Amino acid sequence: ALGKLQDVVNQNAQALNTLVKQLSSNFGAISSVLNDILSRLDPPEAEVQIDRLITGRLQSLQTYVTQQLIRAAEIRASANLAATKMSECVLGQSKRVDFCGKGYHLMSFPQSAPHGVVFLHVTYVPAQEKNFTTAPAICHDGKAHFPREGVFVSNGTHWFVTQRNFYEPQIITTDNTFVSGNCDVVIGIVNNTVYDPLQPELDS
Amino acid sequence: TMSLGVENSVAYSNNSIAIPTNFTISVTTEILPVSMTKTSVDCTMYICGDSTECSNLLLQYGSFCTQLNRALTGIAVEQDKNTQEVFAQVKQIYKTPPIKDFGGFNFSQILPDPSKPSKRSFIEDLLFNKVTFNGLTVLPPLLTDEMIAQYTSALLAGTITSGWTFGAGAALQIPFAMQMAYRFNGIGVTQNVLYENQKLIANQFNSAIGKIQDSLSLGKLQDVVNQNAQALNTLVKQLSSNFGAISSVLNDILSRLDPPEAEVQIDRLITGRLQSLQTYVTQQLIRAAEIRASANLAATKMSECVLGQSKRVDFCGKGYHLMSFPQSAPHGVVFLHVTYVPAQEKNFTTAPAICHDGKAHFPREGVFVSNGTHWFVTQRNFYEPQIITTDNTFVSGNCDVVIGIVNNTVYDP
Amino acid sequence: GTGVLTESNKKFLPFQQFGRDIADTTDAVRDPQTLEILDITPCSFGGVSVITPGTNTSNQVAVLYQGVNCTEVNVFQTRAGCLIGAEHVNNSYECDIPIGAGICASYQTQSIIAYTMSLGVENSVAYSNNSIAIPTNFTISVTTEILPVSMTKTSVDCTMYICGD
Ligand SMILES: *[C@@H]1O[C@H](CO)[C@@H](O[C@@H]2O[C@H](CO)[C@@H](O)[C@H](O)[C@H]2NC(C)=O)[C@H](O)[C@H]1NC(C)=O
Ligand SMILES: *[C@@H]1O[C@H](CO)[C@@H](O[C@@H]2O[C@H](CO)[C@@H](O)[C@H](O)[C@H]2NC(C)=O)[C@H](O)[C@H]1NC(C)=O
Ligand SMILES: *[C@@H]1O[C@H](CO)[C@@H](O[C@@H]2O[C@H](CO)[C@@H](O)[C@H](O)[C@H]2NC(C)=O)[C@H](O)[C@H]1NC(C)=O
Ligand SMILES: *[C@@H]1O[C@H](CO)[C@@H](O[C@@H]2O[C@H](CO)[C@@H](O)[C@H](O)[C@H]2NC(C)=O)[C@H](O)[C@H]1NC(C)=O
Ligand SMILES: *[C@@H]1O[C@H](CO)[C@@H](O[C@@H]2O[C@H](CO)[C@@H](O)[C@H](O)[C@H]2NC(C)=O)[C@H](O)[C@H]1NC(C)=O
Ligand SMILES: *[C@@H]1O[C@H](CO)[C@@H](O)[C@H](O)[C@H]1NC(C)=O
Ligand SMILES: *[C@@H]1O[C@H](CO)[C@@H](O)[C@H](O)[C@H]1NC(C)=O
Ligand SMILES: *[C@@H]1O[C@H](CO)[C@@H](O)[C@H](O)[C@H]1NC(C)=O
Ligand SMILES: *[C@@H]1O[C@H](CO)[C@@H](O)[C@H](O)[C@H]1NC(C)=O
Ligand SMILES: *[C@@H]1O[C@H](CO)[C@@H](O)[C@H](O)[C@H]1NC(C)=O
Ligand SMILES: *[C@@H]1O[C@H](CO)[C@@H](O)[C@H](O)[C@H]1NC(C)=O
Ligand SMILES: *[C@@H]1O[C@H](CO)[C@@H](O)[C@H](O)[C@H]1NC(C)=O
Repeated sequence: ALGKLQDVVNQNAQALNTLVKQLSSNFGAISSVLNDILSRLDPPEAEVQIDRLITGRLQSLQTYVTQQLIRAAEIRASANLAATKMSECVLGQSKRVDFCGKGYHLMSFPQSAPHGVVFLHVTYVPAQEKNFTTAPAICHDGKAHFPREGVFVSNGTHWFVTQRNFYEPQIITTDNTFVSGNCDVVIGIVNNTVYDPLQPELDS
Repeated sequence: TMSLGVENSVAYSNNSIAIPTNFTISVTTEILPVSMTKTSVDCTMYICGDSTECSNLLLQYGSFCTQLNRALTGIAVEQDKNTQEVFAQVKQIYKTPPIKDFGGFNFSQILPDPSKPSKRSFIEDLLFNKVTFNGLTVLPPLLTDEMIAQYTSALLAGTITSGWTFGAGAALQIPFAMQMAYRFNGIGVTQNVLYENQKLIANQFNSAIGKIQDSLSLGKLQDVVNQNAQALNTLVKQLSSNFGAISSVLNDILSRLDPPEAEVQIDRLITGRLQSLQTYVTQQLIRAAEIRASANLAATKMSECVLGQSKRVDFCGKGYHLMSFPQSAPHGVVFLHVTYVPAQEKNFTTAPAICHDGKAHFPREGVFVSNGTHWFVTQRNFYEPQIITTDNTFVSGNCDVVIGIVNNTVYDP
Repeated sequence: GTGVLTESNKKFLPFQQFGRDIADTTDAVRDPQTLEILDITPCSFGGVSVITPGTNTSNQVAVLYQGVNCTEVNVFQTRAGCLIGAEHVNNSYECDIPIGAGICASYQTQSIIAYTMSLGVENSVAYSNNSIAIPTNFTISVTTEILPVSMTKTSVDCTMYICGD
């Protein structure tokens, strides 16, 4: 579960261990211990070997520092991404798909972790589906009616208007649909009746 | 001196608003690198090829060879991961339905062609045709181009038959005309615009696909390929340098000097070649970091541009983004972003509110525009004037407070 | 040199002798005893990769000689290289131990097998111009996303590291 953070810690430890171990390499010198070089050889001779050791160790240090700089750049990119998620995922809700966990994001909770941050993304995922017949619009009195919100469905006998992300059929009314054009334009319009809430009040 | 573009001046005034009366569906092609060549160099063979004495002398320097082999291997594994993140975002390999009655939209150019030896779509074929042994080897990518093609076709089939739903949960079939109605709702243009003009939109989209095909018929990807090839060729060529040694060829030095003497020459060559190798590895690490940023951007676009819809401006094409279609390409991904761009604007006189009986009415959605004699309320991204009524406007406050309120009548249904 | 000596299909011009390659390596040497324009090819080389399931599960392993013909080395040929010790199975599964070129290995019924990864199950969508699937229920799921943020604030006293007092 913690692969990403454990890999970071292991990489840093490996870098340090390699750097320390480099001290023992001869690098072409008679020995990897500086005092042994000083004692065994004369100063004029010892200078060459010590210079070779210094060259080797400086190259090793430079390699370590370059690796550290690159890895720190990668971690900075990760930290910028984490800060962006903290801002757009915890302190708010995000419309960005798959930015804040699979599904339609609801919220997040941050948690600290050694050298990292762990988000718990709470998301809403549709579960069960039913096949319905649908048509873009409904013509009632020669004028097309389109849903204000959600889509039209049919259970095989009657037409209803339901919100897009959750089945909750309701009677089609002039308060749920708006009129635009006539039946002669829309492709796939279907014939039905749109109930008028106002009519019964005036009839009685 | 460069022009910086054409000059323009907007006819701005405190009571003038331009409303678009027509629209164009434009498909733009955005190309992104995703992965690079998986190189691998054996430091021992590159530096001291087949020379036991040279290998022994190199051993002194310690773990330089090991950590170079670790860094290059890390780059290779990261490249495989980049491909995985960018493409393998669909749980289930969908396939397009046998009957392609997508509301008149013709996708045949982007969908796979079964007749080809590799199930790639026409655009993928054009893209593929567009882009073109001493210790160095190339490790083949984990996913062959055929599997990349399968993944892109699955993403595309889901985007066509299920919209964004397959991004959230199980792919929910939905007629393509209604899917575009949803997307038009997303950009703010009421859905009736789509149905009332489905044929025009379909023709515009098909023409856009044809134009993209003609345009393709790839600078960024070729740039990556050329840069990696250049780095490899430089690394290979460095082997010919003397670095102060009598001769670049190690074997000649071996048969030229006694072991004690040849030691100095071999040390000079080893330092030179090791420095060159370190330089190459650092350059590769940095360029691979750049490619990881590019591949992460590509994954983000795939997620928020294909599987969904973007409200982010200019992140997904230039315009009111409608949708996207992925396509593979050698070491990269090409997006066809379908966007809704208004055009054929017209000047109208505007006003922030309208007073009927001392009550100030404001539009629920859309703005008030007059053709000079009458006032109407119209959606902001299209010209659909409608009579001003209590249903289209909500009351608030009174006439005095607002600035620029004009007098009119609000019809009562 | 050490290589495979093979008569060159390319022929040196009568003056041409002892050519080199772009890499500066000896591409071909004209036959000294009897001019034959002999070419040199580096002997096959590659990387050995030990594909092994966790030792706790089993100690059985397979070997991948990368980018070498199986002849040069139960051997299975893959674009990645030659795979020795692994059984080739037509059935596809989810990639477990990636090998390359679409080939993945795993440990299953028990031995090590190599195969082509499936990429996931096939699911055709029942699309049609008047059919829609609208969810009737939902689920609230909590997923974990782990991000590195900082790395150890190391520092090195270069003078003391290089020189031991
Ligand atoms: C929906 O109803 C309308 C009328 O309410 C139908 O329109 C009829 O179409 C036929 C065939 O052209 C004409 O002969 C009739 O005169 C039309 N009716 C009217 C009132 O003009 C339409 O066909 C119906 N569609 C469906 C799918 O049931
Ligand atoms: C909106 O613009 C489109 C094209 O930008 C118009 O469609 C063109 O209409 C002309 C008629 O003036 C035809 O000659 C072209 O063949 C049409 N092109 C296409 C691609 O269909 C459309 O008429 C415009 N609509 C309005 C209301 O102005
Ligand atoms: C979708 O577009 C393709 C090409 O853009 C159409 O295929 C062409 O079909 C015509 C006959 O209808 C042939 O004469 C051409 O040679 C075909 N071209 C290619 C490249 O195959 C296809 O018919 C279109 N389909 C729809 C439904 O519009
Ligand atoms: C502004 O729009 C109104 C609304 O249609 C126009 O008034 C109509 O004009 C047409 C002729 O163009 C007449 O047939 C209608 O009887 C008019 N109806 C009403 C309610 O006035 C008006 O002409 C338009 N003015 C301009 C300058 O475009
Ligand atoms: C809009 O109409 C209102 C009344 O319907 C106008 O208010 C009048 O303002 C004048 C100038 O101060 C007063 O003398 C009147 O008594 C006001 N009318 C009423 C009913 O009190 C207002 O001026 C009109 N505005 C415009 C721009 O035409
Ligand atoms: C809808 O009908 C198709 C017909 O092939 C079927 O496969 C599918 O399972 C149905 N919907 C659901 C939710 O099962
Ligand atoms: C849907 O397509 C079928 C053919 O597959 C056709 O008979 C029917 O009229 C179409 N209906 C609509 C609304 O497009
Ligand atoms: C609006 O008026 C300005 C006045 O300069 C004119 O330039 C512009 O073309 C007009 N708008 C349209 C859509 O014609
Ligand atoms: C707009 O500005 C003009 C002056 O440029 C002024 O006469 C007019 O009253 C202003 N109208 C509104 C609604 O602000
Ligand atoms: C390997 O060698 C065999 C015969 O020795 C040959 O048939 C085959 O094509 C070779 N394959 C490769 C990849 O070199
Ligand atoms: C896979 O099936 C083919 C026939 O399609 C057969 O020739 C081959 O031997 C099978 N694989 C194995 C490992 O037997
Ligand atoms: C919805 O699903 C939950 C479990 O996921 C279940 O307890 C509940 O009864 C379901 N609701 C309906 C109406 O089936």
